[PDB]
Parts: sequence; structure tokens; C-alpha cells
Amino acid sequence: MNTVPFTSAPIEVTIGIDQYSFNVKENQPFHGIKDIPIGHVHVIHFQHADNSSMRYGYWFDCRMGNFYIQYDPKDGLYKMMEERDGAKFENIVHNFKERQMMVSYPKIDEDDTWYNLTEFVQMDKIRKIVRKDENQFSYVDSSMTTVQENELSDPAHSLNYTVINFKSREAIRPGHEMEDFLDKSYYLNTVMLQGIFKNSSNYFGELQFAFLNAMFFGNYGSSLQWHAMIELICSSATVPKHMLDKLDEILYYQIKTLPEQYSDILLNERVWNICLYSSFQKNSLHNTEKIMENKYPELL
Amino acid sequence: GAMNSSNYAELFNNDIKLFVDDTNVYRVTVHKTFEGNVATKAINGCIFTLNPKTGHLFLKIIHTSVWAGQKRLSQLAKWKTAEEVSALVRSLPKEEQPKQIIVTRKAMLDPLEVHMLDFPNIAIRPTELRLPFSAAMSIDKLSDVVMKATEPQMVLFNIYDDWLDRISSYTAFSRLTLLLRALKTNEESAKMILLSDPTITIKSYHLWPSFTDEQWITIESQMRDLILTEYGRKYNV
Ligand SMILES: CCOC(=O)N1CCC[C@H](C(=O)NOC)C1
Repeated sequence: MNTVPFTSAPIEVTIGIDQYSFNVKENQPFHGIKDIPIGHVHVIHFQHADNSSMRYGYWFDCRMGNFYIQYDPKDGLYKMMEERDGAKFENIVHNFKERQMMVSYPKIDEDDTWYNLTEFVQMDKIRKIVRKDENQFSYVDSSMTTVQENELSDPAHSLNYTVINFKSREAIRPGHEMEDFLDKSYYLNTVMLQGIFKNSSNYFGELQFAFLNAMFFGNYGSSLQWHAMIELICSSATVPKHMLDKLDEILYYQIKTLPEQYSDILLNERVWNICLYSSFQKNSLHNTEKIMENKYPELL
Repeated sequence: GAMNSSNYAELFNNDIKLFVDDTNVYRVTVHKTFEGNVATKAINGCIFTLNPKTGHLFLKIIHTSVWAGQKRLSQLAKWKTAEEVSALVRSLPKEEQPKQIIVTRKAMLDPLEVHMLDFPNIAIRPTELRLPFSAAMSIDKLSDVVMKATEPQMVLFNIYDDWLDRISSYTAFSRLTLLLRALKTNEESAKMILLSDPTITIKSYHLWPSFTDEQWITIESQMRDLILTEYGRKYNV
């Protein structure tokens, strides 16, 4: 179990760690988060009490280094940093633990939620979507735009998700226009799975990462990406059975975790109604359809 | 964006454009079978592709063989339309290719857009106008060439005959749309008006009769009356 110490908490802030959120007051003895489960990526995220503009945060994997948070009064945000001196870090953590100035990661033993939301998410793939190679962790915020959004403006601060565009030459084989537009299997299986992602695990990892950025930061381009990746699968008549079953599990846990009061902005009526009720896969997503119907029957 | 009453004069500027109407591509007669079920029989159809500035009409005849063994024909017809328009564009020299294609029905947008991906600079537009191009098969010479076709065929017409020698494109389009609206509302009456006077003939190389300027004013007035007449018969006014 790993630890992310905080130098201090000089400004009042709501701190998120994965699906948990809690408030810290202006200058309280909060020195970080302990008992973080090893084996998963994690995200630590922030919303200042005095300016809820800009949710921001950091994706990290404690197996890749010792990371801490330190407020920067010049740039006005909590920054993640790596401590390269291991003995210095162990000593800092051990002292803060002895003084009990750390919140414990609140994981219930029965609870597989975080695993289920991050099953295919890997730090190495995050770092290719979020490019900043001098750091082992990745910064994301509410306002960052995607490569695709920029095509339709600072490229160093972009989310380099895989571009999906159903009315593009990549999506449509010359001579198979109607076929490829009405049944996207070529685009899913040959172009994206075989060609770009290499396997369904990498595809699902990007889909899950896009959802989590949509949910935790309200990142609009991330929500667009999540829905496009769902729609491409549901709009394909030929999808491996193992992918459909896994997709149902993935979406089930995403819908289960979504704040009920954010459904209005994070869920696209057209895509969901199409996917659950009109698409080739309208009958292949039993768990997702059941939770959607019981939790968000208005949307449908 | 969409073409409407506000931006109507754009049809007659010097940017090459085409209207595409797919109404008459997939045509059927519905009939009873021996067992008392219902079936359809396709008849030949046509794509109506029109340059509103010049009157040039690219009439692609759709022979019933193109539907053989196919399913969901009403959906196929939109994609076949888009395939044939894209093929027409590719067949034209670059300086004759349109800068815009306006589809008369919004269901043609995605099929045409997908078929035209190779032409990103050609704008595909809908229209809010309710144009009467479905009535093209009420023009006898166009109906005749469609029904007589035994294979796919493209036939080229000028739908304005020689009118542009005497009138502007704007006025020629107005005359065409009035004629077609009348033929659509009451075909029999419209054709009666157009041929009631045996001394006025249709030249072999024309679609419409050889009216003088004054006779066109009378004809145009008779067509409006017909449209208003039918409007009262329909709504009881
Ligand atoms: C997730 C659990 O944490 C909370 O719910 N908190 C809000 C109340 C105060 C807690 C705290 O700072 N305790 O150690 C310093 C954090």
C-alpha cells in the first residue's frame, strides 16, 4: 500500500482520489493519502473552494516512482512532483503517518469498483494520450481539448485520443460506401482494432480513460471520445463475443458510478438510445440496458 | 447551410451548382398477389440532377435491373443516387464540377456526403424549399425515355429549352417551378393548358411548346389559376 504525501494544504480544496471526494480546509494538518492500492492506476484531483472553475488532477501509478503534492502559490495549484531520494521520501511518509496526518484510501474490501473502471487502463497508454515525457504522471483538467476538437489550439496541452470520424476516408472503403457507413465492422475490426489499437484491451483502456476524464473533470472532449468508442462498437454488426460481453461489464460499472445529478451533461441521448434500442448490438448489452432503464429512464 | 427563400438568388450566381432530386429513383406499383397478399413491381426510375443557372439536366435513368435481388430498396435508392451523382461529378472536367450540390430531400445528405469524401471542397446542402421536381415524370419526353430504357442510361437535356435567349435564369427557374408545381397539383389540367392550342407545337429538340413571350404570360397566368383552383378544391375555400 503506497502513499502520496502533501507538503501542505494552504488553500481550501475538495480533493478527489479515484471515486472518493472529501473537503480540506484552508491550512488544516492534511499531509496526504495513505493505503493506496497497488496494482492500479489512480487519479488525484482537485477543485478549489474559491473557484470551482477548473477541476484538475494527476494520473499516476505508485509502482513507477514516489510522488507527492505541493501547492505552488505562483501558478495557483496543487502540483504533483516526483521525489527521487528514496530515503528522504520514506522518512517524510513515516513521520506523517506517525502523526496521523493522512486520510486512508476508504476502500471497502468487497468493493471492486475502481478495478472495474480501470481494468484496461495502463499508465504507459495514458502517457501517450497526455504527452509530457519528463514526468511519470499525467496532468489533465476540465478545459483541455482533444486533437480532434482542435482540427474542427495549443498542441502541447491536448488530449491525443485516437481520432474516430464516421464520415471520413479512414472509416469508408472506396466502393463500400453504403456498406461501411451502415455497418462499421471494417472500421472497428480492421482499421481500429487490428490497425491502430492492436487489440481490444488497448481500445477498452482508452474508452475507460475517456470516461473517467469526462466524469472527474467534466472534460467535454473526453465525453465525446467515450461516446464515439461506444457507438463504433454498437454500430458494427460483427464484433467478437468476448468484446461485447466485456463492453457490457465496462459500461455497467461506468453508469453505476456516474453521479445521478450529472447524467444530464455526461450522457448523450442519441448515442445511448441508438446503442441500446436501434443498433446491431441492441440485445448484447443486457446489464447496461437494465441499469440504464432503472437509473436513467428519463434519458430514454 | 440550408438553401431557403432568404438566399434564393445564390442559385443564379456564377458558382456551378446542381440540385439533386431522388424522388423518382425507386418507383413501384403496388398490387395484390394470387394468394391475396400485396407485392410491389418496380418500374424504371431516374435521378433528376439540374443546373438551375444553365438549365442543363443530367437525367440518369435507373433501370429496374439495379434492384434485382436487393433488400431495403428505399434505403438502397438513396445510396445508388449518391453513387451515380458522385460518378457524374468524377466524369466532368474539373472546371465543370459543381462547387455545391443541393439535395431536395434531407435523407440524401449522408449518402451523398459519404460518396463525395474525395471532394471535400464540394458543399452538400439541404434546402427548405419545397421544390416540385417529383413532377419531372409529367414531362412527356422525359417520361418516355425513362420508360423505354432497357439498360442504365444517362440522357442530357436542357430543361429551359431556348428560354435563356430571352429571359434570365431566375425567371426561367420561376417558370419551370411554376410549370412543375402545376403538373404536380393537377397533371391533366396542366397538360390541357399547355396543349389546348394545336397551332403551338413542341420542337423536336425541346421539351415544352414554342410560346411567344405574350403567350407565356397567358400560360403562366393559367398555371397560377390552376394551382389556386386546386388549392380551393382541396381545402374548400
Ligand atoms: C475520505 C475521508 O476524508 C474525509 O472525509 N475528510 C473530511 C473530514 C476530515 C478528514 C481529514 O482531513 N482527516 O485527516 C486529517 C478528511
